[PDB]
Amino acid sequence: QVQLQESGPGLVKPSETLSLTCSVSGASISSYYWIWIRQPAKGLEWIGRFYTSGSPNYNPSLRSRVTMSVDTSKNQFSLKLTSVTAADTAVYYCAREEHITFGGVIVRYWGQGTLVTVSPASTKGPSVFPLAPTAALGCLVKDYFPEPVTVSWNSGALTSGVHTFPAVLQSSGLYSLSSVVTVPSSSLGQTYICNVNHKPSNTKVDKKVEP
Amino acid sequence: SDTLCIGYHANNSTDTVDTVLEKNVTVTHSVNLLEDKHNGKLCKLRGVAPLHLGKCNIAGWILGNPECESTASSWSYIVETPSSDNGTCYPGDFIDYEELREQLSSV
Amino acid sequence: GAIAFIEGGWTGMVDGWYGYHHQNEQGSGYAADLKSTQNAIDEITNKVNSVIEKMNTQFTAVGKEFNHLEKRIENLNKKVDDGFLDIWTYNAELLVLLENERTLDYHDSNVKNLYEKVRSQLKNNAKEIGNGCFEFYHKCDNTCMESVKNGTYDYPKYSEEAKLNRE
Amino acid sequence: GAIAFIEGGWTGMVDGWYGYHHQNEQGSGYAADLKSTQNAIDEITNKVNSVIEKMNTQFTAVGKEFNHLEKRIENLNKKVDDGFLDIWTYNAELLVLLENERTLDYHDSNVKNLYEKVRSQLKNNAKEIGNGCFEFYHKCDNTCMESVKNGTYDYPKYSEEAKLNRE
Amino acid sequence: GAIAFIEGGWTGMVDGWYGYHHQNEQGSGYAADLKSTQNAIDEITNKVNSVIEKMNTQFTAVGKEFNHLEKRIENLNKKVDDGFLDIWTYNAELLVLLENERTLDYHDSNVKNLYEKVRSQLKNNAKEIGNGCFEFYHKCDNTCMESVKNGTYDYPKYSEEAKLNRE
Amino acid sequence: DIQMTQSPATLSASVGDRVSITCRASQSISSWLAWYQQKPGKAPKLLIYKASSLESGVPSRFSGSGSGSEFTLTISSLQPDDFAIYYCQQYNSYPWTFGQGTKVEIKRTVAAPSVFIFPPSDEQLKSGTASVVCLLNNFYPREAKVQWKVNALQSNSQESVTEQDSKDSTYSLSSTLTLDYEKHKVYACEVTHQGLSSPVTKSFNRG
Amino acid sequence: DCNTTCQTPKGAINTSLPFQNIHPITIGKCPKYVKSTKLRLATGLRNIPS
Ligand SMILES: *[C@@H]1O[C@H](CO)[C@@H](O[C@@H]2O[C@H](CO)[C@@H](O)[C@H](O)[C@H]2NC(C)=O)[C@H](O)[C@H]1NC(C)=O
Ligand SMILES: *[C@@H]1O[C@H](CO)[C@@H](O)[C@H](O)[C@H]1NC(C)=O
Repeated sequence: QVQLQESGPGLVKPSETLSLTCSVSGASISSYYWIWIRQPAKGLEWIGRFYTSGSPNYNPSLRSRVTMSVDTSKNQFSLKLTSVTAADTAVYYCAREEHITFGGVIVRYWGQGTLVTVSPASTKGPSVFPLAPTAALGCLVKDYFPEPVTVSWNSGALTSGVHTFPAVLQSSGLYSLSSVVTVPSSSLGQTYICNVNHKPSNTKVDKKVEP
Repeated sequence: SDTLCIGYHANNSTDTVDTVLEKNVTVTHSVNLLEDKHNGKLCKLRGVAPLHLGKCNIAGWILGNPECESTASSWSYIVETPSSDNGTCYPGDFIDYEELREQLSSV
Repeated sequence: GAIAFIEGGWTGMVDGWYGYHHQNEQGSGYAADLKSTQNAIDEITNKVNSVIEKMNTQFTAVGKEFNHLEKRIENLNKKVDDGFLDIWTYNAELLVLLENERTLDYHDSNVKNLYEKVRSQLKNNAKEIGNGCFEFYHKCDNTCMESVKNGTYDYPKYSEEAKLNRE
Repeated sequence: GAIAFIEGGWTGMVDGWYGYHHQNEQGSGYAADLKSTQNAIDEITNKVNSVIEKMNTQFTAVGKEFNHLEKRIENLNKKVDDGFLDIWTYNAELLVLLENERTLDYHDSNVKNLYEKVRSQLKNNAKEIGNGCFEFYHKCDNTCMESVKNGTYDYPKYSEEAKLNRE
Repeated sequence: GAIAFIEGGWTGMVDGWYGYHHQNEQGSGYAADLKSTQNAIDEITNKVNSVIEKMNTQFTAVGKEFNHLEKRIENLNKKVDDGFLDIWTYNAELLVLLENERTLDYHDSNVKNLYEKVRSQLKNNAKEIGNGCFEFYHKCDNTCMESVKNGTYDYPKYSEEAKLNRE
Repeated sequence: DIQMTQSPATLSASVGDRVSITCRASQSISSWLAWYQQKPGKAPKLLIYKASSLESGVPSRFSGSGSGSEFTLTISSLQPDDFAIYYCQQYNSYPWTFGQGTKVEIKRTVAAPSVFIFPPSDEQLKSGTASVVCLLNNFYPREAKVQWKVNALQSNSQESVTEQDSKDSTYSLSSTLTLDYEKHKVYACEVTHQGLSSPVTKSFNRG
Repeated sequence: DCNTTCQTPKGAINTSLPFQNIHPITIGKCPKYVKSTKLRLATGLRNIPS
């Protein structure tokens, strides 16, 4: 076990640089090779590799616009992608390249993944409406940009029977999505609240669903 | 100033192997050829389950000892327990017991 | 005898069994040699897989049961089990001891040949300082450093610049 | 690593396992080295004959017959036949795999030593062009070419003529 | 191939397996190299002790007795004794033949590496006269002769004195 | 530089079937190939490295075969948790390249969808847009027709499907109708699915 | 309800490797019994971090 987390803007307008950062907990960042991989919503593509000491190697299809670096003071590593386009919209992962084994060198540990959108469009904040009611009920997370939005129920307590749908792009150029839950019609006497969080708009917002 | 070296890999590995010239040689990477672990169960051999007689032995089962009133169409091998005592309740000599045993062991 | 004139190994070199460390104006780093590593691993697995996969065993039930009047075949059975035990134990121990010697020799052999291939090209342009390292008389950039690694290094085109520092 | 810096082998060299190809004014041809070949063959036959002749077998009739009430010794007999089968099969496979490695190494070893003996004498009079070949700076006639083969080549008496072309 | 370019061995060198013979103004004598000898002996005993100590035998009474109506198990017993005899005989013969090859190679290997370590340091200050010997161009006293043995010999500080005699 | 060609691209097998995914390299790569399993909204995990070495932690129903130019991932007996996209990847040379993937869905028995209808929130009415939501909960297979009536058909609605349920191999489908709204009284949801004899119609009257 | 190809009175074993030290009495297509405690075949090289 060793943790890797991605952080970065989420939305970065055309022709600009894109920066990402990968915090590592559980291992030294000086003592390993590190790689970046992306995939468009299409297959996986290997971006490149960096080591503190040290010779990088970048994928030729991108090698001219990419740069990598390590930051030993904070155990972080970073990716810079100059002059972005539509093609560059992808989910980016950071991963640890293991010491050579009889395997030899493999990616065992990955990062959770961060989404990156290349649009001139402005960050828009979601609006959340209840879906009033074995019974079903839920929330409509409507009119936002860009993805993603987390949706929990009763602060992550209510796991079972939760269905959160993939967001759809509406004609206005914004995202909409619904998150529904199935609970006993005997058990409505119990309070039901949905927790919706869209980070790149800072829209932390909770909604109670009642009949 | 400008240098270049030739070298080899080292790691945190504590694994020792023996050679004919030298003992306790720590190596980077090694495999084990010796199976030293077992699951602690009596599994199905070739997908076919064994015949487990419980408190009985073969004599007890085959003759129909009254304690053995609790068999499949086939089996891969037979299982007795060290305590398996219910065999021939009336005393006497079981002719070719061991041969019948070898001959009933898989069906 | 290349592993233990090169006393130690590099925990810094993470991406291969064999490789190089360099230093110039542009900078310094460990760089693994994949092709020698790839072969070594491909040949060594073939070795490990030969010791293992070659063992094609017959279906046996080792156990046997005899009565109080068959003590002799009992002991014949036991002699069979114990004779095979002894043969296998001995052979397995030695097979390990001998192939382990060869593996380690092989690894030494590869390093040696890597260092020898380098020394063969550089000739007079560099000084053998011991400890497996070459100290260049001239300036060797990354490109120059690359050509050596993939064995295309051009001796003459630095020697006059190296002759200056040789004196 | 001499067989596969010398990529290939010579179907043109018909009269030995190891040898030489030359070129001068007088002409060019493959010439086998009998003495290295003779030894290699004499030592390798001794090797083959050791694996074979050492097998001195006892007179055995492997077959046995038991009745419907002797199933246990039947299976004891079968255990003996199958245990020996397994031991021999395994050992025979490995013996081959291991001696084959060494044979091929030996052959590589001999070539290497042949090329090294040549390089040792010639020193500066010739250029190592890779591909196992020496390119002479001076004129080397058949006689000169002979002395190298039987290792009596005289370095100094060509170096001044070779120094002219070196520059 | 170092034992039998160095044709023979020294009955004069009494205190080691490997070593040196020298000659200067101060005098001449055989001097053994303890450290290479000590290792060789320590590694070879480990080898001999592996072939021997690894044989951990089970308590057996090989003998058996059968009557005039048990001829078949008699011959089964004999098959067990003779099958093991054959396996052990074969394996023991080969184990010897193969480890003997390697031992002798090892010894050759060590000499070679000793001669190569010397040749590596001396470079141009001495002439390789064949027969394993170096003939110094300059005067090398006992102290100088010592540094070579323990591998600390300083090349430059004799070459100008050796350059005089080189011409 | 080294093309990885995987096959098939989609695959449906029942619980317990044997599944075979095939990968081909444009040039010889010996045994330097791995296999990953990427679950939805997750990092791809390692299953098999060096062509045929089972990752510590991984079930033995997974196996790898091949070397040189042809490679194969087998799942001897498929379980519902095996729903994912599977990727092969070479590490012979730089750059590392991956296959285009293979999506593996689990073929279970037909389950009819329980339908639910959901009127727009009054809160949403105050903003000047109206959304009507149909929910088809826990069914198989994925294919289904959802029709909207006002009792006239609509042309303005979007549908969204969950990924397969990793426990019991189900799907869920939402149909949104975005609308004007206060003009009509009857709003219905015509649900057509192979698990049902006749189409299910869940409706409501505004108020 | 496990499957095995080699059975021992105290447990079943995986037949990956050629040799085993669990028990001399086995049923099936079993690995050859030996009295060793380790049989470790080196794949890597000598680990000397100086
Ligand atoms: C079945 O086996 C059990 C125990 O293995 C027998 O019980 C014992 O029988 C002896 C002989 O009469 C008694 O002295 C002991 O008191 C009994 N021990 C126990 C634990 O009960 C039993 O008799 C056997 N029965 C048959 C029908 O064979
Ligand atoms: C082995 O046992 C399993 C139950 O774990 C069963 O599904 C199967 O039929 C058996 N045989 C096999 C997999 O060949």
